[PDB]
Amino acid sequence: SMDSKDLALCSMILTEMETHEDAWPFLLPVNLKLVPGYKKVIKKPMDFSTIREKLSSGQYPNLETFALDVRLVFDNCETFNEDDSDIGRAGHNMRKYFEKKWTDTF
Amino acid sequence: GGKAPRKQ
Ligand SMILES: [Zn+2]
Ligand SMILES: [Zn+2]
Repeated sequence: SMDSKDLALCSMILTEMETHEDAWPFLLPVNLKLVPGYKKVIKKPMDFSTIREKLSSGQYPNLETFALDVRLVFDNCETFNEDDSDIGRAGHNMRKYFEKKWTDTF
Repeated sequence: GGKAPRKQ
């Protein structure tokens, strides 16, 4: 129940984020089997391809719900990883990019 | 895989 225009703009932000050089940790779900410990720290895993699926299948009724899942990607990364790492910096850079891109779009 | 866990 996002209209055509909102669906379109969220889809563009997701593609822009997918293209960004700091997007590499977030493209696909964390593999719970080879990151033992992940799931005991992280209550709800989330990544961009799951967001894409949920967007394409009508699971986001409005703009806020979509933004909520995007933030959860970067909150998960910050909870799990040291800030002083390539992955930690990647998360902080993508959050900054997203929030600016969100403000400028809406 | 690219991870830098705070714990462990
Ligand atoms: Zn931070
Ligand atoms: Zn630490």
